[PDB]
Amino acid sequence: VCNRLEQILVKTQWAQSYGEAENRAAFSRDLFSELFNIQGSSRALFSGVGVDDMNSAAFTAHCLRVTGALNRLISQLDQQATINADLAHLAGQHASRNLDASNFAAMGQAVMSVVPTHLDCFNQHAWGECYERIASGISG
Amino acid sequence: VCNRLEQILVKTQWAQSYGEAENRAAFSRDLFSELFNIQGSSRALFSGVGVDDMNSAAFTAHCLRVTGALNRLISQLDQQATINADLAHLAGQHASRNLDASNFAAMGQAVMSVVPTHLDCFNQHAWGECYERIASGISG
Amino acid sequence: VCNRLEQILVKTQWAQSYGEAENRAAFSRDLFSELFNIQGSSRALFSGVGVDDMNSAAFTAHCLRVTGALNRLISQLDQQATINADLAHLAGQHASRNLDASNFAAMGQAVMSVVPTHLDCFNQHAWGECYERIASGISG
Amino acid sequence: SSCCSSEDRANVMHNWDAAWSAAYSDRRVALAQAVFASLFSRDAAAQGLFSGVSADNPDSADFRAHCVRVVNGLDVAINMLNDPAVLNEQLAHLSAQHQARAGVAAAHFDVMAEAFAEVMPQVSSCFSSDSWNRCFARIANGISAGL
Amino acid sequence: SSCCSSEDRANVMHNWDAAWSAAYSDRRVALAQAVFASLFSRDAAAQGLFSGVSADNPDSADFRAHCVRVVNGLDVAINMLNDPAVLNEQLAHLSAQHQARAGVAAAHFDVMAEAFAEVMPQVSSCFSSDSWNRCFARIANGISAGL
Amino acid sequence: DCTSLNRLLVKRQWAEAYGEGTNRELLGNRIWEDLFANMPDARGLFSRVNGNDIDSSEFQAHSLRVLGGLDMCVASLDDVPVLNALLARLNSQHDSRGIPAAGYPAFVASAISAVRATVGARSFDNDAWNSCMNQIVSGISG
Amino acid sequence: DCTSLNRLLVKRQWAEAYGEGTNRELLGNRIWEDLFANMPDARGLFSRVNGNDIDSSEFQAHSLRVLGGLDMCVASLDDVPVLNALLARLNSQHDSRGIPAAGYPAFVASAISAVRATVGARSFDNDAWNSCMNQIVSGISG
Amino acid sequence: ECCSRGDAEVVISEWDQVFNAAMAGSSESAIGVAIFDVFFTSSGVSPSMFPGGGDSSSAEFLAQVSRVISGADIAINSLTNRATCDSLLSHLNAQHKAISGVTGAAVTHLSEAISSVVAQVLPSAHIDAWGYCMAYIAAGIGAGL
Amino acid sequence: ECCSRGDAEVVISEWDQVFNAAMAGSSESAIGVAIFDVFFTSSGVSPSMFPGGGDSSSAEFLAQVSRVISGADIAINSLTNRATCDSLLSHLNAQHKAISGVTGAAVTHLSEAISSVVAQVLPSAHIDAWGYCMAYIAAGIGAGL
Amino acid sequence: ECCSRGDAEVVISEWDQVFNAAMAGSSESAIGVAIFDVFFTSSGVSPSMFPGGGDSSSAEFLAQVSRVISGADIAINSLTNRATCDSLLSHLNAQHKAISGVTGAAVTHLSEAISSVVAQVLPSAHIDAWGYCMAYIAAGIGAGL
Ligand code: HEM
Ligand code: HEM
Ligand code: HEM
Ligand code: HEM
Ligand code: HEM
Ligand code: HEM
Ligand code: HEM
Ligand code: HEM
Ligand code: HEM
Ligand code: HEM
Ligand SMILES: [Ca+2]
Ligand SMILES: [Ca+2]
Ligand SMILES: [Ca+2]
Ligand SMILES: [Ca+2]
Ligand SMILES: [Ca+2]
Ligand SMILES: [Ca+2]
Ligand SMILES: [Ca+2]
Ligand SMILES: [Ca+2]
Ligand SMILES: [Ca+2]
Ligand SMILES: [Cl-]
Ligand SMILES: [Cl-]
Repeated sequence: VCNRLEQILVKTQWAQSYGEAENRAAFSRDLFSELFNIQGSSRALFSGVGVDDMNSAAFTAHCLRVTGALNRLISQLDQQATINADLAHLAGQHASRNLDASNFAAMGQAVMSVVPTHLDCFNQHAWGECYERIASGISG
Repeated sequence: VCNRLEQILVKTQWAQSYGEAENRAAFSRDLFSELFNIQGSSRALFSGVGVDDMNSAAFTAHCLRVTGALNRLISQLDQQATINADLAHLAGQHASRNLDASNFAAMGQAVMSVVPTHLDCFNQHAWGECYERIASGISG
Repeated sequence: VCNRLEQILVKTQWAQSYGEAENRAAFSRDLFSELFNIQGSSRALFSGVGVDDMNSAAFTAHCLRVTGALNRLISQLDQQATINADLAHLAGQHASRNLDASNFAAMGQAVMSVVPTHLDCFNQHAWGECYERIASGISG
Repeated sequence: SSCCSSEDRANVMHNWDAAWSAAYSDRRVALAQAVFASLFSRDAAAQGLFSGVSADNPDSADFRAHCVRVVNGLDVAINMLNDPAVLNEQLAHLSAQHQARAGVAAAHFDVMAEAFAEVMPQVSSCFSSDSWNRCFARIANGISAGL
Repeated sequence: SSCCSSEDRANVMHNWDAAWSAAYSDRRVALAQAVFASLFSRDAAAQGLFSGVSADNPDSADFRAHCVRVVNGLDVAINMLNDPAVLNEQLAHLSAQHQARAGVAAAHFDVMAEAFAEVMPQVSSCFSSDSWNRCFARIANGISAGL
Repeated sequence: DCTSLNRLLVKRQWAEAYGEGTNRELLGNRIWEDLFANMPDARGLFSRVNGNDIDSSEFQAHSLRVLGGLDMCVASLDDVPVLNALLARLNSQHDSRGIPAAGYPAFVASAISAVRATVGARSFDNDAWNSCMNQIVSGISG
Repeated sequence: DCTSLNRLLVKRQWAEAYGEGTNRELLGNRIWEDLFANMPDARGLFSRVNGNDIDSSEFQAHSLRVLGGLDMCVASLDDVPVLNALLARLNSQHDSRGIPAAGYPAFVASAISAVRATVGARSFDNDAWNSCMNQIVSGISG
Repeated sequence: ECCSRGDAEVVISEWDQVFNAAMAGSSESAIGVAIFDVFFTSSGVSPSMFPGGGDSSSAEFLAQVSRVISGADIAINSLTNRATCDSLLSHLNAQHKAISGVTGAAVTHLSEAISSVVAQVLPSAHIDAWGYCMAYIAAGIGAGL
Repeated sequence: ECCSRGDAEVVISEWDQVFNAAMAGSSESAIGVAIFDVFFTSSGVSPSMFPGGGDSSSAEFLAQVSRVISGADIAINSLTNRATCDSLLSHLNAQHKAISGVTGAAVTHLSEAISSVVAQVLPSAHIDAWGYCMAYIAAGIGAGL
Repeated sequence: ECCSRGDAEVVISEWDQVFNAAMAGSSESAIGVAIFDVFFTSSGVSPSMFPGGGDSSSAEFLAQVSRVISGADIAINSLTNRATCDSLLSHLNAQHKAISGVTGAAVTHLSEAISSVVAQVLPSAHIDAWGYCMAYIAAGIGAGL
């Protein structure tokens, strides 16, 4: 899942969206705003990172960690052993959170809702495949 | 000292300088920067208001109090009984500071150095007279 | 009076005001307009240079001679023997005019009213000192 | 024969540039590997022509270097599309090099074109297929002339 | 220790440039003369260190040339504030030169800083004292390192 | 030594100098104009590609092939096995042409000067460029 | 002869070429690039300041010290006693380094060309610059 | 101040120049391994305390390098919003407090290795701004260590 | 947040509209006396605790009114730089802590009198922004009272 | 015409280039002494008729040089307002009529020395515009002499 060519499209389109965003904090907050608007029940999962005020330093910091992690993962999609190790680390970090498939699905919808609004060109399928690669590695 | 006509020039020129300043904090800090540059010994008098860092909240707040006081005094130059009362209040506030004539002179030079650099027209004499009115009331 | 450092401030600020004035005639006329507005009695002293019409060629020429003289003097503040000789020449030229201290004082106020309105930075004390150096040399 | 217009050249150069990795060889190798995999699937006999570059192991350094050479050659040609006088010299150069390889034939260039047409939409955003097809023909026909 | 920020460097470079006489040595000599007069007033013993440049007669050509050297050295350092890699080499150079002068000590640089802080507001319009103090420290500390 | 950090700087600066197709010819011309000025006898080696008029179509295509070859090597500096296979082919393409050994250091000087002129002197690192260019020509020359 | 009028022209043109701090490095580089091209053996004299990479921090600081030294001399051209004291120190700083006598005329040519390139040829006066630069190096060289 | 808005902008710009469109996504591993090499030499910290034992041929260490460069990236890019940056640093501080053998001095050494490697790949780097802003980062990550 | 940057800008703009070029320097006394009248009615605080006993015919009270309107002016005009504003309010807090009979509730009443008088002379006033920003001011001046 | 508006603008620009921010206030004496040296050689006028006897080591002559360069500056800078310039020249004419031994030819020689020295320090100088405008100046100063 997420073949070598699909990785080219996703790396390029991430570069053109996240990579060119003038306000990285806003981009990252938008992702979570979209997540909560897609799946209202997901918001309570973030009670430990100041989610009651999405403009807080605490919540903004969480959002930046998440898009930073998306960035570092997308950068290593082509390095199987490295990304597998990094995904396993992230899976450990999410294990105690009692997430389910619907949570990962909603996040994928959030990613694929935000990214193309920063682009002139977007490839839905490649993004679905490579999001699946990441989500499967983090969910276990 | 500071006759009714001189007051018109000073009120008008203050309005055009302080009154139109887009950055009141900067205007006020500039006054004190000029004071310290005129009379280096004056700086130590402000040790209680964070003067070691002129860009501090504490020192900026002091500067704003001072130009606010200049503003309220200039607004009442024509109301003898009121300004006399207000000047007496200020004199009380400065009494414990052990200031001398040279300090008041340096402040006058500071005021008359900053104000005209914000103006197209400036009347040196009227400003000297009305600064004297204020300084004499505060020095006792 | 007018020490070597004060001369640096005055030379620099003159350069930035007179030296950068796009309309030297207007700058020079403004000086005399300010002089007459400060001391009305001074105007009659200029009856020989067409003062009834301050926009006349005759009066404008006088004003330009005066600011030209200020320029050449400020340029030599640091050359004691030369400026002393030049000041003595000017004193000779003013001797028959029966001027008094109040006239020189008013001119100083005029200079210090016009100059800073062309500047972002002005040093009142240095200008007072160096104006005094010039005035004392011309008055005798 | 459909002409590779000024507009087509702009489209191709844009797509090619936008997908280019300027400092690292990995992406251009991945692109070429996919092209060759398609070529060999379509024409099984063609693989033999590449015995001198270890086509039997497409992950080998030997084959990956060949991939770099081919993509570089195409990159140079694409970047010459707005200077066709220079392009002609480049294509004549490449033609001579292919004439020197026994068994390489004009028909192979048609299969190679099918391979790029399959692969480019998988690596290039907003890919202009018609402009690519016409301008790849311009380039390929220049190389295959004389064989 | 307060950092000499990008903003401070801009302020210092602006004040320094605005006061600079670019074609003649007179002004920079007057500036340095005032600095040395202040230094020697504050620390009477310091004057002995300058016996090799006729400090006993500050109006001498010998001492005036020293004044030119010191102000030039500071001018070069100030103009390097936006290129601190280069600044470090310059300050290391000046440090070596001062290490070679017997009796020159770190404490003298504190007195020199007091002297410039007294003199600069007398020669520079709209002088930014805090930025000067922080950036003079940046420069002086680089020279006084190792003594 | 062409170190890991050297390769990173050379890659980035090469991508700036070469990364946009227009003005590849400008980079190329800077190299040849310099090389032929310093080593006029080298011009004769390029007779087949019309080197007397470096602005000719034949020479311009040659120049752009050379830059493409450098690009392949720079892109592969982090992959020594692929780099070695690229250099092996370049070596085959340069042998038995009577190219003097001295031509290679001259080309390296010319190429480095050209890149420096294109990206600017203040960010340039001559040691990195010399080290990495020398690795490249060491594999070509012979 | 470096006449009074020559000194006035040289002062004004130097102030234009050097007067703004940014691009002092640009003036310096023009000098060294030219000098080392014409006199490659001179580069060796600067080994302690990393002259093989003129773009290095060590060499750039040296270059800026040199320009500062020229600035001191130009600023003092009208004050011969101060100029002589400046040149005396510069002489002390250049002796026993094995600097060839020929290095000085070469530097003068390089410096003049650099200033000319910076301020423009149409207002330039080569005689004035040569005369005044020669007064300067006459005091340094030895 | 120390790491002013202006200093932060320079640092962000320079980090962006290193990780520009050509280099971003491909050079992190090389930069990171170089940072670790300088850090091990200056700090004396054992590579064995790291995932994959600090072996650059190990995917576990390569993933650690990816994480460290990314954490640095996030902190650097937040330098102009101090409240957010403070929060990022506090999170990193908590993570390192949960790891035996992380000292304040070692955190300083790693931050200085970031600066020094940046200056090697970007010779024009503003070494002072990097020093001030990396010291702010080190103070936050190393708090109480 | 409460008294956001945007709220502060509205409040500053509206105070500037009241004290515009025509009115500034001439209307402070009338505005101030009106503010005190509303404050005395809402707070129940004795006028006798003020200079001149709260008598508008007394120069001592008129000078007090001048001071209060000026203090308000300084605080309002600093609302967009919260650190500076916090300092101004802390100074005012210290001054009122040194005065017997100043309560937090009374400080709130005076701040609301400022808002209410502004809305009377400027009917378009953004009463919500004034409420939020005057509450921030009152919280600072009235701290611990 | 002779010394047109355009000619005057060129002359003013070139005099401003000589006396630019770097040179103004420091170079007048050197320029002036050079002008006098050329003038004495071309005119045959005795230095003894001048203050300090034309000795550049004399402060009286240095002050005279300051005056002459300043008079030239004032006239030059007024070249685009002919009525004002005419008045300046008439004043200078009166001053020289009161001095024995000033001839029209000598006035011409001094004006040409100004032009020639300018061209020596500014090799790009528009020598024709300088000739026409200095001839206008000389005609005014030398009227009836
Ligand atoms: C598939 C893409 C995802 C990525 C790249 C990602 C990344 C991250 C990262 C980097 C952290 C911080 C780890 C740390 O430093 O402690 C984190 C924390 C967390 N993530 Fe995710 N995540 C993903 C998906 C999700 C989903 C689908 C949810 C839930 C709907 C989720 C819920 C959480 C929670 C609850 C935390 C902990 C917040 C806390 O510290 O209280 N994540 N994630
Ligand atoms: C003549 C015009 C002046 C005006 C309008 C003025 C105004 C003020 C004001 C409003 C305050 C704050 C009072 C408070 O709330 O406690 C103050 C404090 C002070 N003023 Fe002035 N002042 C003037 C002149 C001077 C001069 C000439 C100096 C000294 C050179 C000076 C030194 C001080 C000091 C030391 C304080 C106390 C700072 C602290 O709280 O530690 N003032 N002034
Ligand atoms: C202190 C600065 C002054 C400077 C630099 C200055 C300069 C001059 C100059 C250059 C002239 C023309 C001399 C000539 O060519 O004949 C002049 C004339 C004159 N000045 Fe001044 N002056 C100064 C102050 C004053 C003052 C204070 C007054 C009177 C308030 C005054 C009154 C006159 C008069 C009456 C003339 C003669 C006008 C005529 O020709 O009828 N000057 N001054
Ligand atoms: C537009 C399309 C093509 C381009 C740009 C291209 C480019 C290149 C380049 C640059 C080389 C290296 C030449 C050398 O170093 O001597 C090469 C080699 C070669 N090409 Fe192509 N080529 C293309 C199409 C084809 C096709 C369609 C075939 C046949 C199936 C083919 C077969 C070969 C062979 C057999 C070699 C030699 C490999 C070796 O080194 O052993 N090429 N090509
Ligand atoms: C930032 C401050 C300073 C700068 C930029 C500076 C710069 C210079 C320069 C450029 C020289 C000439 C070096 C040579 O030609 O060998 C020099 C010489 C010297 N400096 Fe400083 N200096 C500074 C502070 C000090 C201080 C604080 C002292 C001690 C009081 C000091 C003592 C000396 C001495 C004794 C010499 C040798 C004079 C001679 O030639 O005989 N300097 N300095
Ligand atoms: C890093 C250094 C160099 C690179 C990357 C390079 C690259 C190339 C390339 C790609 C070709 C075309 C090969 C082909 O397809 O047949 C070529 C041809 C050639 N190169 Fe180089 N080259 C380099 C240095 C030099 C030097 C130093 C010389 C001689 C002074 C030289 C002389 C030639 C000649 C004579 C040809 C053949 C021209 C022809 O086709 O007739 N090269 N080079
Ligand atoms: C007008 C001409 C020149 C000026 C103003 C000048 C100025 C300077 C200055 C200011 C220094 C630093 C002195 C110190 O602080 O130790 C220096 C060093 C040096 N100069 Fe010159 N210089 C000139 C010409 C030359 C020439 C023509 C050469 C040789 C071809 C040369 C070779 C050197 C060397 C080798 C050093 C020492 C580098 C080191 O520190 O290792 N200079 N020069
Ligand atoms: C500027 C300084 C530093 C930065 C930016 C930094 C950054 C990071 C980041 C982003 C992580 C990943 C956290 C996670 O997701 O679980 C991490 C983990 C870690 N860091 Fe650091 N670090 C720094 C200094 C240090 C130092 C000085 C040491 C050792 C003395 C150290 C040892 C570790 C270890 C052992 C881990 C955990 C590996 C694991 O258990 O997965 N770090 N660091
Ligand atoms: C928004 C609320 C308020 C503001 C902006 C304000 C402002 C001020 C200012 C600027 C001063 C002058 C301080 C000085 O220079 O010494 C002052 C003094 C004073 N205030 Fe307030 N005040 C507020 C609320 C109150 C309240 C609620 C009371 C009474 C319960 C009060 C009672 C006083 C008194 C008695 C003085 C001192 C008069 C004197 O001794 O000179 N204030 N206030
Ligand atoms: C372009 C031509 C000339 C210009 C611009 C010029 C300008 C001046 C000026 C501005 C003064 C000062 C007047 C004052 O303030 O009293 C002056 C004075 C004088 N000029 Fe000229 N002049 C010119 C030609 C000449 C010539 C040709 C001679 C001699 C033959 C001459 C001889 C003198 C003398 C002797 C004085 C009076 C010195 C004194 O008694 O203080 N001038 N001139
Ligand atoms: Ca959009
Ligand atoms: Ca102004
Ligand atoms: Ca103005
Ligand atoms: Ca690779
Ligand atoms: Ca001089
Ligand atoms: Ca051609
Ligand atoms: Ca061969
Ligand atoms: Ca460098
Ligand atoms: Ca020596
Ligand atoms: Cl890729
Ligand atoms: Cl000066």
